[PDB]
Amino acid sequence: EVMLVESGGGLVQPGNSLRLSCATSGFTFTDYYMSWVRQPPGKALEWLGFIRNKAKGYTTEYSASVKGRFTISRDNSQSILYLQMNTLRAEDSATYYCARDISPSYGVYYEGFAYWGQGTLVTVSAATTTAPSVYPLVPGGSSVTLGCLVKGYFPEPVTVKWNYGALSSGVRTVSSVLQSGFYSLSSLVTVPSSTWPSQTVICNVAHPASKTELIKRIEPR
Amino acid sequence: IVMTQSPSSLAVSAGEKVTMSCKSSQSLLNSRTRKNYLAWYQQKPGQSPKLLIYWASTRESGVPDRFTGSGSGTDFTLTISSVQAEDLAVYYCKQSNNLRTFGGGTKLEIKRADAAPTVSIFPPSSEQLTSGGASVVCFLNNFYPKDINVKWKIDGSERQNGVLNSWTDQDSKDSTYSMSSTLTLTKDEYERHNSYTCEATHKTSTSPIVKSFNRNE
Ligand SMILES: N[C@@H]1[C@@H](O)[C@H](OP(=O)(O)O)[C@@H](CO[C@]2(C(=O)O)C[C@@H](O[C@]3(C(=O)O)C[C@@H](O)[C@@H](O)[C@@H]([C@H](O)CO)O3)[C@@H](O)[C@@H]([C@H](O)CO)O2)O[C@H]1O
Ligand SMILES: [Mg+2]
Repeated sequence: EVMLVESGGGLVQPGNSLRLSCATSGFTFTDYYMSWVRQPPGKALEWLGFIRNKAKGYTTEYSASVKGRFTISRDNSQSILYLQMNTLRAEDSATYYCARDISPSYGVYYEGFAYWGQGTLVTVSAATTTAPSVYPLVPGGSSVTLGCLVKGYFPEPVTVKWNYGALSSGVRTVSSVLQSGFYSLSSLVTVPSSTWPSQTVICNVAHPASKTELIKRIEPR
Repeated sequence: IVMTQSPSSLAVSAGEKVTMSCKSSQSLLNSRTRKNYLAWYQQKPGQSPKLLIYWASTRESGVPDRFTGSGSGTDFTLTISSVQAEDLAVYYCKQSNNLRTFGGGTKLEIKRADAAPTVSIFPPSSEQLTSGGASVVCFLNNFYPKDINVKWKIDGSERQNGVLNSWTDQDSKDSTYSMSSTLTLTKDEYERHNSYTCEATHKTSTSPIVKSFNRNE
């Protein structure tokens, strides 16, 4: 099992710097080039640069847009890739992926990023990091639609899970909206009226920025 | 190297054929390896990009043969013989002959039969009211097409200020949309009235679907 996990994302004030890390395992780290890729919300992927394998001396290269502003390095003993981001502005607000690049020196070689990380959102703003409030959505038939209203959080994102991930069908999560410096969104799930309130329905709202999770049991009125 | 894709987005019904173009400023054919260094990546909403095609035409482990990469030099094409509900995604091409460069991407959307929404309304919660808040949410579920309208009425009068709308992505299973219309009030504004109505107007009908509740309940 090949695995890539980015870390260090979150809120960073305009002008400041940030270092992202990409823990890896499941393959010979030193054999592979490693690339960083970013993607602003609703925008296209952008290759930022890479660092070559051991055979190539771990030499770095960067796209024209980030030259002299972003730096790449790697801890070959811990198999951890890094991304040094200096002097950040709002245009740098994006999801940052690490991807396993080519390994031309040993083993199977082919042009393509075989594996990616889940990515970590970085948002550059002078605003305040504030955890969200989670309010229940319940009716005033054969099925009932419940939900969780998530308000007043910053920055993005928040993830919502129902019954700790056990309730996965009939789930609808609408995009987030920005108003007065704060985001909000609602996630809903439809279940047989025989399932609730006879049984338990909960939503788990996670806000990575503030390292905060919130559970909200859906009770009748 | 400058990568450019086309179209920026397109919508086709399930079972139809589809074609996307990828263009590069420089040739991607490497005279030494005699291969085109162009890959195609699939990215579903909220997910990381997945490799589908590499070296212009070679299919990655696990990728269905419905996907076919073609072209050479500066002209490339990704083709889907028959598109299904799973294909909802943006598709990026990427040159790797000189460093790496991603294209603009092609968003693939699916056309399907029109469907009327199931409309639910939710009075504010007790805990929100406790903090002096009052959000009224009207939820329209599983409709198509995407365009849809909601009119809010309070004690019979239309309301426009304090209203926000938000859509889900096209559903990965049935390709439908859902959207919420939230009216945000203060606990005091909310308690100044009784009747709260949301009316959903969609192409599926002339008569709007109406849901209501009285605060006196
Ligand atoms: N023009 C020369 C070629 O003669 C030479 O090929 P050869 O050994 O068969 O005669 C290539 C060698 O290619 C590599 C190699 O070790 O095979 C790989 C190159 O890889 C990259 C790179 O690191 O920048 C990355 C890859 O994705 C692709 O972008 C290629 C690029 O098309 C190659 O032009 O570049 C690279 O690491 C090279 C060294 O630069 C060798 O000088 O070695 O090299 C050509 O310059
Ligand atoms: Mg160099």
